[PDB]
Amino acid sequence: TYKLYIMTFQNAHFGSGTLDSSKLTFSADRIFSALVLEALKMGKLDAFLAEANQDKFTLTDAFPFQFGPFLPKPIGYPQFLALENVDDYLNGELFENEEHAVIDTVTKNQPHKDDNLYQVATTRFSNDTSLYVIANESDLLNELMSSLQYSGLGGKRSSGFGRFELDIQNIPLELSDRLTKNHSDKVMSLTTALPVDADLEEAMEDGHYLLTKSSGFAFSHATNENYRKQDLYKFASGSTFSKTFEGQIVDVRPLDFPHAVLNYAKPLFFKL
Amino acid sequence: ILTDENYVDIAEKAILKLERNTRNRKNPDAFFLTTSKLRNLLSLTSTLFDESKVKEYDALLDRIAYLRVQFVYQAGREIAVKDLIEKAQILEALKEIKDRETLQRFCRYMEALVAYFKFYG
Amino acid sequence: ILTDENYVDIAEKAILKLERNTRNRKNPDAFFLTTSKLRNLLSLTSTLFDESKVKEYDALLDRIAYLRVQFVYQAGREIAVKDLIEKAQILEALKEIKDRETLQRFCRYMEALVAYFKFYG
Amino acid sequence: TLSAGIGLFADKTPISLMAHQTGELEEAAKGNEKDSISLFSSDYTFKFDRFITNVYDDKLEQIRYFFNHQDERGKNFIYKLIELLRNHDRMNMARLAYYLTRLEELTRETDRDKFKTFKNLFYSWYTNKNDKDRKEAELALLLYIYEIRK
Amino acid sequence: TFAKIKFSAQIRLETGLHIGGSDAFAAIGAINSPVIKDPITNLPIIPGSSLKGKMRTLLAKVYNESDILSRLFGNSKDKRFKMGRLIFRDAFLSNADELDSLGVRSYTEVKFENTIDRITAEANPRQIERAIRNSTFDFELIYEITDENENQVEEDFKVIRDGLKLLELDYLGGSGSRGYGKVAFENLKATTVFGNYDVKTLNELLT
Amino acid sequence: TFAKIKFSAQIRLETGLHIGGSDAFAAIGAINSPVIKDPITNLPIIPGSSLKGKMRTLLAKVYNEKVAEKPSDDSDILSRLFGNSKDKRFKMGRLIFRDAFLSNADELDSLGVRSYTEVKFENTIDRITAEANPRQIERAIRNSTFDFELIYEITDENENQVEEDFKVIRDGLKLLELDYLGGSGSRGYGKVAFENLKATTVFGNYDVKTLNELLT
Amino acid sequence: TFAKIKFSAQIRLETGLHIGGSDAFAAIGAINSPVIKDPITNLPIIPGSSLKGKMRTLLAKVYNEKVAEKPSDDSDILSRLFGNSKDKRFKMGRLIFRDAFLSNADELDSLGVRSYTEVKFENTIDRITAEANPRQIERAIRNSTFDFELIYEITDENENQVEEDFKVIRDGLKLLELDYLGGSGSRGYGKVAFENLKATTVFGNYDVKTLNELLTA
Repeated sequence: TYKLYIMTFQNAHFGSGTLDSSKLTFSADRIFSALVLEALKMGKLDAFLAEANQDKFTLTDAFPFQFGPFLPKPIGYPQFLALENVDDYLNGELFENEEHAVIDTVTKNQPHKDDNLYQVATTRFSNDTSLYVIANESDLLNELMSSLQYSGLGGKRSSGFGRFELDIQNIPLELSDRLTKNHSDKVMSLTTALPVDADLEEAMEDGHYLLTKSSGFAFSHATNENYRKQDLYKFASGSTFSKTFEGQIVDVRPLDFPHAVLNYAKPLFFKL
Repeated sequence: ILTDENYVDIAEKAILKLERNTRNRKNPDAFFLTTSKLRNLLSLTSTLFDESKVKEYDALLDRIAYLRVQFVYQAGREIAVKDLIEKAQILEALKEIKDRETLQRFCRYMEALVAYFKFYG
Repeated sequence: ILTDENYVDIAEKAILKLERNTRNRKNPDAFFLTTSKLRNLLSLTSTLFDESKVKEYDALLDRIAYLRVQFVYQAGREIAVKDLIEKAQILEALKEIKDRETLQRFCRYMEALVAYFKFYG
Repeated sequence: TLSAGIGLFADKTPISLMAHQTGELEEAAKGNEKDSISLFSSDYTFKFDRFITNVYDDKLEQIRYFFNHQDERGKNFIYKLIELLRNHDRMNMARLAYYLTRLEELTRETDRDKFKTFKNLFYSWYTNKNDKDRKEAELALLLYIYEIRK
Repeated sequence: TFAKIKFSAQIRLETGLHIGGSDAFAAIGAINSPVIKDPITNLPIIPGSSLKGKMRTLLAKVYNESDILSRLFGNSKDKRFKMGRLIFRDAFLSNADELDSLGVRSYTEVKFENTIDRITAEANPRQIERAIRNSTFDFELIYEITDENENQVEEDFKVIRDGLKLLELDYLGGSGSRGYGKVAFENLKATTVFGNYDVKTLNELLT
Repeated sequence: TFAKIKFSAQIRLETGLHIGGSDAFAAIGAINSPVIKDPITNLPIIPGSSLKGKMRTLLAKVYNEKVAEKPSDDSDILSRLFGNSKDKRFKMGRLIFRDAFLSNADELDSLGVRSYTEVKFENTIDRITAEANPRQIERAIRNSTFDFELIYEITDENENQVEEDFKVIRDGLKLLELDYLGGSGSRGYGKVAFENLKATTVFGNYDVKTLNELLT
Repeated sequence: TFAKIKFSAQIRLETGLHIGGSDAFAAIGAINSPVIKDPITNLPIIPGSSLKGKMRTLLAKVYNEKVAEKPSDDSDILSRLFGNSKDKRFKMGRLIFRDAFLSNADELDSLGVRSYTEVKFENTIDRITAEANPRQIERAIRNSTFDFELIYEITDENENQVEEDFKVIRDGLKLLELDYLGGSGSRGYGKVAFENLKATTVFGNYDVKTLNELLTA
């Protein structure tokens, strides 16, 4: 709400459902699960969840940062837009997407083995592009993300991916004025949110979203076996709505599991 | 003068503007310049083009210096090598070489003169 | 003193600063110095340049000590050389040797004199 | 009219890797005015007009007519022609002039005139100022070396 | 407590690195087998997976029959040891300006190779691209102190340095049984970042 | 157990080395066969690939029970020391050749030597017609020395094969001294001499003083 | 089996030879046909390339039934000793010609020698107008002698051809003595003797007793 972070990667894998395909942003439950796995170690996640369950805790997925903050294309009412261009895009002439990251793909190996060729895609950022989560300024979050500097984000992360440099900044105005979370007019979820149920019936009627399917494993220390998550369909970073809704933190534990698998989907919005 | 631009296009233009046997109409239009007199100068610039790729430029100063001597001496013997080094501004391009990237430009310029000498007759 | 960056220009300036036929203006500007006598001067150094290449300076110092005397004796006989060993600083720059690469540079200076003498005349 | 991308691949390289490095070539083929048959690499993207009429039936047919009625110049000559076509500064025009003229006097003098017409063809379309004939000659000699490989 | 202590080296090339490539096209007179590069920089890269697996196969010959490889490089099974506390990073060719000040045209070279048949004695040439000699790359390696680590911290440092004395004896790269590797770790130090730890005795140990 | 020992020696030469690099289309009067040279120092290398290939093909004549079509068909004595692509036991086989990098530029400059590579001028004479066709080929000069080093790894039970591997490796160095390493070969260009053959163990615990005597 | 045996000899020059040489940066008066020399001791060399090259073409008048017109048209006795490129079996063939190096440079100081080469003036005279055309060409001096190694491979493909090839080797060495080994040759400049023809095995086990009786005989 109050303080945009800055992640400067220069090497990152961000998943997309495979290893052969990566994506240049990372869909806010990834950064929230990174913080949960960073507060599970240095054991602190009870404080981070008593903070996180509050309505003070907002969090927001990454958008590019090339000399200024970007926002998604709002889906409907005629790919990213700088904040200077969003009002001109709601008139809409041409805002063709420049290069933020080049998505390379490299074949790798496990030498002297039998089915050993895997292929890792990689967003290689173009020497100025950063990714900027927007979250509420809090010291616990700063101790968490200043060590996610050195643990990394997203992909392989122990083979040298997703490792950044955090450069916490104030939010520039005309982007702080339009983060609302309780509005009643033409609004845009710049997170990937999942509404509460009756609130979701309120959400579907004139919401212009994508769906995008957050899924596809639980990272644990208590199974010695990899169990699939509960395959959560969500909304997109575009996803215009009317009458701003209220999201969840959807427990997607693979049933009969020792702990919770949280999958942050509650929205910070953008007025338009 | 010759830059990293037209220095080869100079050399071709020097060869067509070089005197011929208007006489001797048994395979005519041939130069007075014999190609051995010109390969004996390409031999010098070829050893310098090879050593410039390896050694420094301060370690080629005496060697480069001797180049002018030979292009003078070969010009004082035959009149054909004399108008070779006059039509192709070789004594002037020799005074201009001060860096290894300019030494190699002169050393490739002489190869262009030999290449177009064989290409025409 | 002659250095590796100036000796050819010193040699050109020495061959130009050299007397000519004042009378006998049928084909004028001919020197009072002949090609045979200057090649006689270069013959003294041609059989030291090869041994400057091959073997050590401490067997050639004796032959340079007699090279001083050879230039003295050639200067004394004809007055044509006598006004070339002074114009070109030959006896001055012969005492300046002290190693291999100045012996070689002096022999190249003599060749530069012969080269500019063929080039002018 | 249509725009193709042809990729050459070795034995048993996987079709997931093979159908993607060819989508790159046919989006580079859509990366000019209307259409192109982007051959083997990300360059070599010839328009279809300055292809079949101009490479596949003009230049490669003259290359094939030279090196099949002739005995002494082999794959070493074609390799050096491809190298001079791939580097190509103005100094390589001088080196190519010297090279072709120097090999012209190294044929059997019954094979000198066939070589001389081929020399004039290659030197004409190496220095042709259109800039297209060099690229077309390079791909045409690529094709002729890919035919005659044992 | 919690810490993340990073290691640091300029990793110098004593012969030429060949690493990698996805086999684009042969291009009849051009480089067969080009070296891996950076898409933005077009400079050679030592990727972090290539360092990580190489020094965990070097430690699978010393520290094998294991728990100590498993907790330093993860294990897909074995619920404790997933992302085992070592966070590699790609290496990024620091001294590019020095390579243009020593004087060189490209940062990679083409080595010409061949293969002579045992029967025919017919050659078969290759043009392998190498990342040229005396280049330094930036190597950093995050080791991650937690409480379960604080049981067993120091014997994970007699492995890491032991895992860096072996890349200096094996080759780190492609066809390095015949030259082509020979990497070195000049200016090898350690420091602590996010947390708080004492790396005085560690930095005396890294000699 | 595990160990890495290092064979260091000094490749002196006589009838100096042509070992070719780029046969790219050279200049008009210049060297036709340039020797392989380092990118920074512009000095010769005797690379590891040439040493390894020569020493296979010379030990393939000696230690093969049967003549091989290819390195895949080599004997296990050589397949374990030089690797084999096809045998599962012998992928990554026990020896690391390293490039050799001209130890004595300063000693050669102390001698009267201008360039570390010479260009020897050479020709072919046609048999009818007796035309001559010349050649300028580069040649790393005569008494240069080069830092040769091998690394031999000692794994699980390779320990019974250690001694009779080094009898092989020594023997391979005795065959390079009778053969030539590199280009043009049967016309001079070859003679090498391995000097100060010292085996030092680098990693692990092996007793090389019972072994360093074998290489004198 | 595998063996390598080594023909040693000592090349003695007579009217010593001129294997033509390098330098373009020479002079205006001095040696303009330089000889090939060691880059480090500056002593003259007989390179093994010229030895093999004269030896093939002097053995090829004798051992070719059909005329050559090229190497790789030689008659499978010279293809196996000197290599073809175009026989599958005769590419690396069986003979290594090392470069000969000047051996008796200390002996040629007990004789009054200033320098191990000589410079010789040679003068094309024109036959009309009688004008002269001098040159100074270098050559190694007369009693110079040279180490000569020549290495021979004996595999199983040398089944019974070792004696037949050593006939050819000692035929080529006595045929170089009737000819000149590089240089002017028709003007002197050539005459080479081979002394101390001695063959020893350097690798493998082979009998050199019966080999040194078509060498020295």
